[PDB]
Order: sequence, then C-alpha cells, then structure tokens
Amino acid sequence: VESRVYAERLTTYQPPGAIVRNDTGVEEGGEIAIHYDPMIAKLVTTRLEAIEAQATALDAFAIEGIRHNIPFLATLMAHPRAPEPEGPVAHRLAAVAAAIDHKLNIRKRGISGQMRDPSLLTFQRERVVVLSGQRFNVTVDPDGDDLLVTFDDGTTAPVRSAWRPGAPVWSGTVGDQSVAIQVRPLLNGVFLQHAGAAAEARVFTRREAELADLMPVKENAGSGKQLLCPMPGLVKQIMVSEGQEVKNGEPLAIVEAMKMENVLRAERDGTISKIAAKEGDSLAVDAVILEF
Amino acid sequence: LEKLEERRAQARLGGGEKRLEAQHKRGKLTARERIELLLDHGSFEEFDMFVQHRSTDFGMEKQKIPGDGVVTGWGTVNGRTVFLFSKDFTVFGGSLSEAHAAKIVKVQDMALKMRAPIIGIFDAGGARIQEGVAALGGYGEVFRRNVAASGVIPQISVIMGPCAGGDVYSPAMTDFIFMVRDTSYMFVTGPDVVKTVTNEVVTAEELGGAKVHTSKSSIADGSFENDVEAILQIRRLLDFLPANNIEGVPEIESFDDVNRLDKSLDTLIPDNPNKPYDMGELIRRVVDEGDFFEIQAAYARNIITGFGRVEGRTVGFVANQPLVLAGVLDSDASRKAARFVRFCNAFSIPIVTFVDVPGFLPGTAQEYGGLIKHGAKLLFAYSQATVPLVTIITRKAFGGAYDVMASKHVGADLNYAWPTAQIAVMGAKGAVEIIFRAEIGDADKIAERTKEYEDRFLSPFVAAERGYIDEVIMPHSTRKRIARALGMLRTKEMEQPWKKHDNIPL
Amino acid sequence: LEKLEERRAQARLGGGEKRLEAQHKRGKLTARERIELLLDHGSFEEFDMFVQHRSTDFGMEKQKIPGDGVVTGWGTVNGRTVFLFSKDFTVFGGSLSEAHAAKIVKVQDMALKMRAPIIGIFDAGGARIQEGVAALGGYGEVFRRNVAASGVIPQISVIMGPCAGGDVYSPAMTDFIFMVRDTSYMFVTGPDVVKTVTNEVVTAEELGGAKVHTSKSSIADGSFENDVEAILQIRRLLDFLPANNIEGVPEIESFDDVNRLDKSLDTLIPDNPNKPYDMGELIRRVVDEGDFFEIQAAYARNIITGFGRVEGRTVGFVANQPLVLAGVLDSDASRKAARFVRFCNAFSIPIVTFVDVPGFLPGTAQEYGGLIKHGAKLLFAYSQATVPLVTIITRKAFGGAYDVMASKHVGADLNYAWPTAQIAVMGAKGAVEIIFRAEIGDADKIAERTKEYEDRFLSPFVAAERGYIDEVIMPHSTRKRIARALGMLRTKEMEQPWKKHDNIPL
Amino acid sequence: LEKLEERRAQARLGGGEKRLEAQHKRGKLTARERIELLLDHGSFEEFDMFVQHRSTDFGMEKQKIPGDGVVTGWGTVNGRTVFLFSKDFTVFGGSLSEAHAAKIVKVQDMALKMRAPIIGIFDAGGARIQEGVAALGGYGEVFRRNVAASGVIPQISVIMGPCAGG
Ligand SMILES: CC(C)(COP(=O)(O)OP(=O)(O)OC[C@H]1O[C@@H](n2cnc3c(N)ncnc32)[C@H](O)[C@@H]1OP(=O)(O)O)[C@@H](O)C(=O)NCCC(=O)NCCS
Ligand SMILES: *C(=O)CCCC[C@@H]1SC[C@@H]2NC(=O)N[C@@H]21
Ligand SMILES: *C(=O)CCCC[C@@H]1SC[C@@H]2NC(=O)N[C@@H]21
Repeated sequence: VESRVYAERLTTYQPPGAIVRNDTGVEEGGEIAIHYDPMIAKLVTTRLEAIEAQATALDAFAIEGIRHNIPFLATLMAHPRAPEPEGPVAHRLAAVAAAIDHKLNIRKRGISGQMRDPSLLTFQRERVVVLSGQRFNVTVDPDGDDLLVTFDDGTTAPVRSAWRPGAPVWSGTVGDQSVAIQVRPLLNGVFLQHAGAAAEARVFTRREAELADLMPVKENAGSGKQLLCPMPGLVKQIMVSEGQEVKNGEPLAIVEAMKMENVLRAERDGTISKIAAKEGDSLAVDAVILEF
Repeated sequence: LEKLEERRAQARLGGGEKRLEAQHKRGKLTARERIELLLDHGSFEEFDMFVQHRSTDFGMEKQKIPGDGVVTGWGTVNGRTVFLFSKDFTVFGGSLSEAHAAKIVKVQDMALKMRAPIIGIFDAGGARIQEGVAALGGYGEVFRRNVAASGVIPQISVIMGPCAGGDVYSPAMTDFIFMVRDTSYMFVTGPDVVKTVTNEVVTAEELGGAKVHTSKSSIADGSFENDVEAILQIRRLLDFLPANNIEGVPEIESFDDVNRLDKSLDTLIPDNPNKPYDMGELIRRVVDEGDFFEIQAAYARNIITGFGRVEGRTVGFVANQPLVLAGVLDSDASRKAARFVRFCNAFSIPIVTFVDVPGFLPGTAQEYGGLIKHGAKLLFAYSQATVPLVTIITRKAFGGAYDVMASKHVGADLNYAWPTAQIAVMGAKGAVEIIFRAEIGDADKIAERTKEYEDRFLSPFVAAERGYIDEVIMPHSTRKRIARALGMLRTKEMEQPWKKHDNIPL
Repeated sequence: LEKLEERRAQARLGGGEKRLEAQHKRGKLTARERIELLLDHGSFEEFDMFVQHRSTDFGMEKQKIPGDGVVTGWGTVNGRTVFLFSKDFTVFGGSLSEAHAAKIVKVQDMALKMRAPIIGIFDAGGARIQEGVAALGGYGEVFRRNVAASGVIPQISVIMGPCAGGDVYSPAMTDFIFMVRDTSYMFVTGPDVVKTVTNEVVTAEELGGAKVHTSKSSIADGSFENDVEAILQIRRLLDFLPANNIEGVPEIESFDDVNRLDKSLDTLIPDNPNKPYDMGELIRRVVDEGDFFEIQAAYARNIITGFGRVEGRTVGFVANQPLVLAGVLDSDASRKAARFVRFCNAFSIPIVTFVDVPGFLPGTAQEYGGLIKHGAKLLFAYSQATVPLVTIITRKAFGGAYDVMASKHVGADLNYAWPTAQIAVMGAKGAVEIIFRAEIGDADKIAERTKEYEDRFLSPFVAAERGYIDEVIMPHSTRKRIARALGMLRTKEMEQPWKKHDNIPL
Repeated sequence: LEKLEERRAQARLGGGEKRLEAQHKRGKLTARERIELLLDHGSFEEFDMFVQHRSTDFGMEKQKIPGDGVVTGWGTVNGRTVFLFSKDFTVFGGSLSEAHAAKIVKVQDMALKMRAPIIGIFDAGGARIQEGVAALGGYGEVFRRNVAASGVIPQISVIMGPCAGG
C-alpha cells in the first residue's frame, strides 16, 4: 500500500517489520506554486501490519506553514472501512501529556542561584491531567528512564521515549505499543495529535485544578459585516468574486502602501454580497471594501 | 493556645463569607488564593496579620477589621526568594489607609535591603475619603520607595481589577505591567467627573479597559484570559529575569545543540523586492527551542521585542517587522524599543538586533507629534549601553535609520550581513534624481543611470570595502555564529566618566 | 611669509563673494560673523582651517574648497572657556561628509576631556549624496559623542537656517534648542516626499517652521526676532549655567537685599475663590532683581519654569499657573517640568516650587494619549533628586497631585504654606456627596454638611497638625525665608545604592 | 549564493599563485597556514576579509587587491580565547597603509576590551611609500594601543621574516 500525501510557504517538512521509502515532491522552504498541480509526496512500505505501519508513518509525517490534508487521510483510514479522544486513545494521550510535563519540570528544577539545595524538596506524586473537556487523575512515578504513570482504577503504562523538546514529533513506546504523536507548543499545556483526533492537554496539581474551575468560560463575539481597510493605501488586486464564500483566515484582497504588499483576511464564514471598492482605487483609514 | 488558632481562622476570612461569594461570582479569585497559586507549596511566610486602622472620625471607629485590606509576605518561586503583596477588595474596597501604607512600605524596604524581586497584585478601590489628608501621606511614602528600587531589583505588577485614582501612579513606575482582559481597568479620573466636565458619556471599559491600554496608550505589556493564566505566565517569566543588578542572568542546562545548521533560511527572503516576510519566524528559529516571551505584543507591531534563550542564557531580541507599515520607524515603535533596551542594559542582559528598515515615517501628523525626540530616544538607548550587542542586517538599511539601529559606529561589537543586504544613503531612484538633476527631462537616460547606480552601489560590498561590516555570512549559519560570538563577548568591561545620571530626552 | 597670508585670506572667503552677498540678501549672517559675535572680542582660536574632502566619485573630485563647510574652534565668553562649531551654508550647502565630520568629532572629544560647554550653530542642507555610505559613518560618530557627554557638560544648540534630513538628530540629544522666528525649520523628511507618499501638499514653513516647533511639538526652547538677538540671549544664558557637573554654580555680587519685606503680596490672592491670579508676578517679585530667563515660554502654558538668582546664586523655579486651564496638570506640562527638573538635578542646581493645583485634566483624549506615564515622569524626577528642594503651597493642593509637586513625603526638605492654603483629599462638594450618600436626596441638609466639612477640613491647620507642614508663614516675608533656607541647605549629602542607571518610564 | 563563495575563493588567494610558490621556495609558510596551524581546529573566525586600500596616488588605483596584506581574527587555544593578526608578504610586500592600519587598530581595541591575549606574526616590508604622510598616521595609532595594553593583557610577537623599518 502507498500513501499519496497531497496539499489540499513550507516552514517545516520532516518526513520519516517495516521498511518505508518516501518520494519527495518539494523540499523544505518551498512555496505553493499556483502553476502546477497540488501534490506533495509519496510514501510507500501482510494486510494488517501494512495498514498499521501506514498509520504510524502517516502520524510521523510533519508539515507546517500551510493547511495540509493529512488529518483527512488519517481519519478516513481510522474508520473500519475532528473527533475527541476516546477509551483506547485518550489514556494513551494522557500518559504522554504527563510525561512531557514531568521532563520539563525535572529540567526546570535545576535553575541556578537558589538559596538552599533543592534536593530536600519532595515532588508531588498526584496530578490531574485535563484534556479539552475530560479529566484524569494520574499518579506519576520515576523508576528508571521509563516512568510508571498509574491511573485511578489501576491501569499502568510505562512511557519510554527519547524526545527532546523542540523536535516536533514525539516517538516512543507506551505499554509496549509503539506510538508516534505530533506536539505543538501552546500557552500553558501542549497541542497533541495522535490518531485522527486532536487535543489541547493541560496538566495541573490537585489544588490548582480545584482552583481553575472557578474561572468562567470566556466567550468569543463576532466582527462587523464589512471588511474595513486598516491601511491608507492603493488597492492592487481583488482576488474573489461576488457570490463566493470564504473560510476563516483566507486572503481576499491585496494592496500596496509603502511599496510593500499587504494582504487582507476575512473573518466570518459567510458569502460575500457586493464589493464596496474596485481595482486601483485609493483608500484612507476606515473605508469599506466588502459587505458581508 | 487554641485562642491564637481561632484568631488566625478569623483573620483568614477577610471581610465576611458573603463578600467572598460575591467575589467568586464575578469570576475573580481572592487575595489569598492568588498568593497560594503563585508561590511554591508551603513557602509562604506572612507578615503583620493583625494590623488595624486608627481613624476615629465619621463613625469609622465601630468597624475594625484585621489586616486593613492588604496581604503581604515573602516566599520562594523555583527556590529563589521573592516578596509580594496583594490588595484585598473585600475589606473597605482595598483602599489605602495609614496602616495599609505602613505594611506596604515595610515590605518594600525589606525587599530592597535583601536585593530580591517584588510582585504587586492590584485589586483596589481608590482613596479612603474618611481618613482625610492622612491618607495622602500614605501614598507619598510608597512612591518614594518605588523610585529608590527602580533599576536595582526587578518589579512586576499585575492589575486584576479596578484601579482608580492616585493609586494608579504606583504601578506606572514599575518595569512591567500586565492586565487581565475583561475585568480590569486603569484611569486617573472616573466616568462621573468626565461627564460633569466634558459632557461626554463613556463607560468604564471603553474609557480604560484592557484593549484600550494594550493597543493604544502604551501602558500595558500584555493581556491574559483569566487570573490563572496571568499568574502561571508570571511564574514562567520570573525564570528569565536576573535577581538583581549584580549577579548575571540565571542559566539552565539546555536540550539543544549549539552547532546545528538550518538550510531553510536560504529561502526566507523573497526575490521580489516588494514582497514581505515574517521576521518572527526567524526569531523563533534562532532561540533554543522555539520559545519566545513577547513583550508589548499588541502595540506598535512594526517592531518585535522579547526574551529568549541561547545556550541556556537569557538574551533579548529586537527586530524590525516588514509585515506591517513596511517596517518604518515611527514614534510608538521607537518608544517601545527604547524602554525595552534600557531595561535590558540595566540588568546586564545581552542584545541581538535584526535590521530591515527603509526609513522613517513621513507625514505632517508625525512631525506635529514630535517624532524628532521620540526617534532620538532609541538612539540614546543603544548608544549608552555597555553590554554585548550583535546585529544582523537581513535586507535593508537606508539613510539615517541605518545609524539608530545599532550600527558599528554607535557601539555595536559585531555586525554581520546576509548576502541580500542593501546599505545605501537612499534608494536608487531618489539618489539618481538628485545627482543627475540637470537631465530630469529624458527618460531612457535616467533609466540607464538608475540601472548603473543600482548595480554598483546597492549591495553589501561597498560597506564591507570600507570596513563597516565585519563579515558577510551565509544565512544558514546564522544561529551558530551568534552562539559562538556571545561567548567571547561575556567579558566586556569598559570605563566611562562620572555623572550623577544621564539626561535622556524625555 | 606673505603667501601664507594669501592662502589664509582665500580660506576666509568660503564659497565666493557672490554666494556671500546672496546669503546677506536673505537677512542672515555668515558663519564667521556669528562666531565673532558670540565670543569675547579677540578670543577666537580656530582649528583645522585647511581640511579638504577626499571623495572621487560622480565628478566631485574637481572642486576642492578648503574648510569643507564648517568652522570650529574655541574661545572665551565672559572669561570662561567654551568650545564651538558652526556650519557654513555657502560651501556645498553645509553638507556633511567624512572629512567634515572629523573636525566635529575632534572638537567634541576635546571639549569632553577638558570639561567645558559646547555651542552648536546649525545652518545645514543635509547629507552629501555623492559620498555614498561613507556619509552615514560620519553621522554615526558624532551621535555617539553627544550621548557620551550628556550629563557631564552643558550642550546648547541654535538652529539658524534649514536643518533637514537625518542630521536633525544631532541637536535633538542636546539640552537646549533655540530657533530663529522666520528663517529656520526642522523635519526628518521634506515636503516633496510628503506629497509623493501621502498626497498632502505643505510648504516647508508650514511643516517645520519655528511656530510649529515652539507651540505644538515641544522641541524648541525659545524663538527670537533675528540672529543678533538670538546670539546675545545665548551669551546671556551661558552665564547662568555651571561649567561642568563637578564645580558649583557661578557667583556674582548682588545688588539686592535679603531683609526686604514686600507688603503687596498680602493682597495677591483674591477673596473670590473662582477669580484667578497671575503667578508670574509673584515669581518675578521673589527673584533677585526681577530678572527671569524663561524656558519654553510658549508651550503648555499652564506651568512656568525658568532660572533666576537668589543671593547671587542661580536657582531653578517651577510653578503652577492658574491663568490657563485653572492650573491643572496634563501630559505636556508634566513632560516639560520633568525634563527641566532632571537637568537642574544633574548639575546640582537648587529648586524652588510654587504649588497651586486642583487635580488632573479629565477627558478620554488624555487617557488615550498616555497620561498615566507622562504624569509619573514628573513624580519620578522629583523623588529621585538629591539637591535642595523648597516648596510653597500658595492656594490649593488636591488629591494625588499634591504628592507629585514636591511633597514632604517624596523628599522635599522644607514645606511652607500661606494661610489661605487648602490641603484636602478633594473638593468639599464631591467629598460630602461621597461620604453621606444615603441622604443625597435633600438639598438643605447637604448644604449644612458641606458648610461644616468645608470649615473644618479645608484649611492648612489639619495638615499642619499632622506635621506635614513645617511652618505657616505670612506672605510678605516669603523672600527672606527662602533666602535663609537655601543658605543652610548647601551642605546636603546623601547616598543611594549602586545602580548602573535608573529605569525611568518613557 | 555561489557568487559569495567565489569571491571568498578569490580573496583567499592573495597575491597570486606564482608568489605563493615563490614563498614556499624560500621555506616559509603563508599567513593563512600559520593562522590555521596555531589555533584549534575549526575555531578561526576572520574579520574584514574584503577591505581595500583607498589611495589614488601614483597610479595605485589600478591594482586593487582585497585584504590589503593582513589577516585578522580570533579563535581558541586549548579552549581559551585569543585574538591575532598576521601580516601577508605576498600582498604589496606586506606594507602598511591606512586601510591596513584600520584592521590592526580594530583588533587591538577589541582585545583590550575583552581582556584576552594578543599574538602578532610579522612578515612585513615597511611603510608603503606611495601613501605618503597618511601611512605615518597608521603607524601612530597602532603604537598607542600597544602602550595602553601593556600590563593588562600579555602580548606575544613572532618575527618570521624581514621586519625592517619603523
Ligand atoms: C469601581 C468602584 C466603584 C468599585 O465599586 P463597585 O464595582 O461599583 O461595587 P460596589 O458598589 O458594591 O462597592 C464595593 C463596596 O466597597 C466600598 N468601596 C468601594 N470603593 C471604596 C472606597 N474608595 N472607599 C471606601 N469604600 C469603598 C463601597 O462602598 C461598596 O460598599 P459595600 O461593601 O457595602 O458593597 C471603585 O473602585 C471606584 O472606582 N470608585 C470611584 C467612584 C466614586 O467616586 N465613589 C465610589 C466610592 S463609594
Ligand atoms: C517610493 O515611492 C518611495 C517613497 C517613500 C520612501 C520610503 S517609504 C517612506 C520612507 N521615508 C523615507 O525617507 N523613505 C522611505
Ligand atoms: C465642579 O464643578 C467640580 C469639577 C471638577 C473639579 C476639577 S476637574 C479637574 C480636577 N480633577 C478633579 O478630580 N477635580 C478637579
């Protein structure tokens, strides 16, 4: 079986009984060239082990700077033929989400200039790892390189890998089940993708988790219904029609102000009624270009 | 004696159960919860739990609540000592009586004596009217101490609720102000006086809310979604900062390799001279693990400033940002960079600068706003500093701007340049128009002269031939060079004359 | 030899007799005439008369004019040594090339080493394009030296003609900028570029003329009718200033008497609390002989700042001005007073303050304009100062403002008060409306409460009872007391900890 | 970019293949070989590779060779930082001009600021006559820095060829 990764600028592109081989279309530092077709790469390797190795290699595959389509492939391969982690995968994710924290903490307890040797302080073996809506009461314990992450009811899973923060692909073994997960940094916690699923995991101690609940669930409003022009410039190109729809963050128009290109971006999942501008017209601050 | 335990349990209750419930309902934590969450487990030592106010006018003598509305003490964060005080909204609205100020001054004085940081958490309700002129005295003392410590120990402030009246002047004199997004605001005068004087009707949030102060006024250095986020991020930040102006920056063992190359950088700069790129990507590609703590992220985005780590040491980064307003220097960006550089120099943190600047912002509005002095501020900041300075000229440096931004002549130690650099007195078209003015009639000839000037003079090599550039480097090696350079630069020691203080253009 | 005399006379002609007559026709003097007029008769010693330029590109090698566009040297003013340079508009438009720059840097270095003032007269026309990148190098070195000397020697700048381009930064970092009323202007970018980029069409005078920079932007410290008046006033001012930061202020023999009484002051403050009074009369009545050198006279007129003499010694004066905006504090006045106090303190000049302030100016415009930090600047400058401070509270101080204006709490040495002083947290009406809020319906009872509060608390005697006021004096004795107090305070000696430099808000 | 690598290769060649072979025929090493042999492997960082002289007299404007006859930079010896400069006999006989002097003064100043040793390797031929009084100026500045550094950082000199004149 062979995976045909498709694109549907590249900041990072770090491709990976199984023997695989990749055929690379574009290398790192390339662009999305409107001339040719959309295509990125090909990756090739019994039916069962084959599909499993394809899954794990897919997960290993790292792409950043654009909106690639690998999640779709991973999901539609997951089916027997975005969700939230569940029974088999949620625990496997929580384990890693705790081990990463433990590693960062062991390295962060070596800061210089302390007042009394930190060895006398004793770690806390209880922790509450919180996924995007779930909750798990983990008890971590250092016994060798591998850790022993005991759950509540009694299920244990010794995490064991050699991932150093910065490397955008965690890869190791949890409960003798080889695993490749993609991590991204966040504000307080990490961003994980293992199967088709994705999650934003945070990890707290008991009291802090007892505290966080008090905080209210902040809400997100909307913008207006016009694409206001925030730069006193000279319009260069409107690259959309009147009757199309646009998803959040997509380029709509492009102007020139200080002889440097500036691109506009929509903000709501709504179709576009009537342009309030035109090619080459001059705009000062607060000038309507679109009417959502 | 159990009586002391009883008294303690009654003091830890602030101003009543019901006011605490009202506090939790607005989404805010209480003073003691904040203290408990910031510090390491079990390290908090409290001072002056039982102080009381001493006024007897206007019926105040009938309600004496212990603690006078502020909680103060000291503890440890990551093993290093810190002092902190937190104002208590549930006790007379957190106002400032005489005894209140006595506690604050005691804690500030002691912190300056032991040379340790100070964290202030504000949730107050202004001046206590009943104490008349007495209250004012309190204010005064606090101010003095702040100024005495400025530049000796780092001071961090966190605004977590209303802060109105004269009180607002205390945080203003600290090194960093952080704010909570939807439940804080700062102003000198409140809406009612604004109405009575100017007939303008404005709500508190629109007058002084977090957005206004993080995007327009320059006061605040950042916002956060809620209290927990703010406190955890303050704890994270504290690990970057030195403890005082004597000891160096703290150092931790790094997980990264100091000799790695990154081929991708060879394509970052676009070939078309009018297409922009994001400097932030480069900055996050040069720090240890892609971690970068941004300062004043939402204000004056034509310049980027922040703290990162190289080889386990904190380093400050300043960079021009092409994505917004073509990266020109204006008044706001100049002020932001000047104050940040002054902080970095005061505590002996090395500085890295990435330069891509075509000039200053033209127009009548900038001149009527006093752009001259604002742009002079940054030059002053760079030129007086005595710490290592390393600069990288990625694509452009035209005119006088090329001097303010840490040029060899104003005291930078090492100046590298990528091959795409263009160092010149002004753009090709303007220069040729000025030099060959007597023929501004012709068209083909002017184009010919422009081509000749552009190929001869708009490159890094004339600058190198004059010795203003130490080395022209291939892009993909940039990180390595920095990591090596800073090493040799650790010993920079130089002497200057004796002055009371500089006379920076305010 | 006479051939040497001929070569010298040729160097004395600059760019030619025709260009000199054209310079005169505009109503301006030549560089050498200005130098001759400023310095004491027969004292001018010139450096580097024959320096020439070294460029060989764009056909510039065929015109070598000696002097290269600047006259530099040293002399004496009233017997005291001074160094100075003056740009010559007739030679390549006073442009700044490498060889030109070297003279300037030489004289700056020598002035710093011998610790004497520097006077710079600007008449330039910007960067000489033909020199390419080298030009920038020149600029850079000059900037550096300015910053090195700030706070060691007083530096004065006088703009007597066009001053476009990057060179404008060279005067901005000096202590004082004086401008001529109808022939000078300053801007970073000229009208042509403004028009091309923004489509606005403005003349040079409307963009950077003297009026704009003395009334809106805060750059200029004064304006004058013509060159002669400007130079004579600069000479006059120079006698006030200390030579360097080590010696003391100059002394002359005074014709005034320290024991004179002035009965008039008994009626200065009107009985009617709304009608205003002129503070400038009081200031001019307290100085030695009614001689007062005003700084920034035309900008932010709600505050008054200047130099006078008491008992033959220079003294700085800061005072609130009721005649404009009721004497309130705002951002502009705050910056003005803060920079001035910083200078005075840097060179060990004592300060006298006259206080009449009702609060801060309300309105959204100030909040969006950053009033918090601008106001903190002045408090900072006062509280850090280590020279004698004497304060007089003529009419009223209210709220937080009472603390920024040299309060006893922020380190003032002596605080006097006239009998009419009203020191309180705020006005009577607002205070009573806040305290007795549960009965605000009535109008008669509120008037009763207002009358009782007003009579009890709005006086200087409650503040005195707490010991915040050293003495309540009679107005007609004020001068004598000041003259005595300053006399004792000459010996002030205090010591702060060790810092590299403060972190004043910007 | 390839043009930069090529210009580097042209600056490393100094005064030409023939002069280098003649240098080896005398039994002497060239400047870059000495620098490479003294310092730890891979540690040499060079300053100011492309500097050129700025004289126009006596036709000198027709022979412009990058580097102006001196190699300067810094490196490590047993892990400790050291600064060094080495005169190059092939380029204009290793003589001393203004632009030449600027490199020496830069490296001396930096070495004094950082408080590290200085090694100087000499293979020169004296003052370049065509430069006139300017050349003297060069001499002067170098002397000054020497005197400031004495008794602050140790300074070592190695004479590996003719070193006549001033
Ligand atoms: C914003 C502000 C009003 C906080 O009050 P709030 O959000 O509206 O909520 P509340 O009205 O319930 O006030 C909280 C309580 O503390 C008291 N309080 C608040 N600020 C006070 C102060 N400066 N001095 C004395 N008491 C104060 C209030 O009387 C109130 O009484 P309560 O405990 O019985 O409830 C306050 O910070 C402020 O800015 N005040 C300035 C406005 C003014 O001119 N007077 C108000 C003081 S009464
Ligand atoms: C081409 O159209 C150039 C116009 C403006 C030049 C650029 S943008 C404005 C900046 N200011 C300046 O001096 N030049 C820069
Ligand atoms: C009476 O009309 C009261 C108006 C407000 C008094 C003035 S406004 C400016 C000062 N700020 C303040 O708080 N009070 C003063």
